[PDB]
Amino acid sequence: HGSMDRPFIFINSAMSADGKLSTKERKQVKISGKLDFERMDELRAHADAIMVGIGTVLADDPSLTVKSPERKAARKAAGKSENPVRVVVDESARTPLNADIFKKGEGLRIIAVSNSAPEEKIRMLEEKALVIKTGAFRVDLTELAAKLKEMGINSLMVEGGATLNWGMLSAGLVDEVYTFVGNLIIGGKTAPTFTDGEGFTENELLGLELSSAEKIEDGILLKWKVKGKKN
Amino acid sequence: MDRPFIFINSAMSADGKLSTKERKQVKISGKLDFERMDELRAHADAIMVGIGTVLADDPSLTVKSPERKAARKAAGKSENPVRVVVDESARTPLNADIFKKGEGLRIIAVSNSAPEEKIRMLEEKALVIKTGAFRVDLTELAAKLKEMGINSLMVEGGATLNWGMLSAGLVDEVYTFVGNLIIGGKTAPTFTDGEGFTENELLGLELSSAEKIEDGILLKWKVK
Repeated sequence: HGSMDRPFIFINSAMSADGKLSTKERKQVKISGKLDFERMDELRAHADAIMVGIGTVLADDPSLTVKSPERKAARKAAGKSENPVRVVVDESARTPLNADIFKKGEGLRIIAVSNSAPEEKIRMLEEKALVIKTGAFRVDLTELAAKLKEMGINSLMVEGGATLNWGMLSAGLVDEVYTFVGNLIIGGKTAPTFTDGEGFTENELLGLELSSAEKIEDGILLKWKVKGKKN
Repeated sequence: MDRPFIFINSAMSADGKLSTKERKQVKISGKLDFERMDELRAHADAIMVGIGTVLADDPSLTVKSPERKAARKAAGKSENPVRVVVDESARTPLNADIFKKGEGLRIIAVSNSAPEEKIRMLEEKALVIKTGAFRVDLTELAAKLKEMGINSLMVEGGATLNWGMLSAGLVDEVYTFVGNLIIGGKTAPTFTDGEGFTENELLGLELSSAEKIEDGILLKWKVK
């Protein structure tokens, strides 16, 4: 609520015991069971916005809607859209026009693109969404986060992918990290992990503090507070 | 045809990395996790590590505590459990710390393709077991270790070996100490690399326990 130039930002992901979001072929798998799904749906309902990378949209085509009719009703009754604002970090404006983000649910859609993105594709996405241009080739996530706060977003749920999570963590933007660790091994050197991208060197490691650990169904939910550069 | 009890033990970051994108070791475990690992090493008959770990970190794989060493010795064991390197092309360095430090049997498991001149050099310092064509045959290796008296085998990592052992169906349990940090990097080694399972071949686990230790948390998983 106070003296930031960005929303409160938290990452929520389900991952395998070896730290994967999906297989080497980037196919989505069952990690969460129902109770973790239920908790995720409650977090979505209390967030002002959900943010996802373009990679996740192309692979999984998620709607990013709140599922429970009652959570939707409650948000509406309190004067909010049924769904929080849905944000795609999409450098080259590749978000498909028939994506499920656009088919399902009421609410504001934002596509954050780079200044290099082809103008013809931006124009097409402007029919269905607000398009924010920032950064040259990589989307400037610090700038994007400023613009979201400025428009009223105070709670921003980052729903993955490996690249986005790296973007947000390496720019210093994340307050907290929630990992539901499921009861499986996925494997694979090229399988997306909870944090990919460039990676930190030994001197720029990001410190965390364990806030809680709670067994849920067949896995365990770990919650971490982000502290900043250890060095 | 038969095998030791096999368990993997590793420290990893919150995002599942063993080290950085440059394969440089970092502080994940604190002292109490170091202590627990040392106790596991002392009760194991053997420790196994991939060649990748030997080249990157050059670990000794010794038991550190003088008292755990003494207790093993008192019970008629070598001070250190048997040290095994899975090393398909016989690249284990001759001045590796596995060979400089401590008493005990060293085994280099190599493939039948490995250059004979290098095998002969390693045979001066260790028992060399040949199996498989290009990849080491881990099922066969595990049979030969059981046969020579090893009933408890600690797998101490490398993203590649861990994949080898898990994808061949050889692992009974998995111990992951999850440290309070983010390492990041698409090319940073994870707790399981290699080929990877497809959506239809995912390896199921059962959570056995979860215990906070210092600033992280130790997860233990039963395989399958």
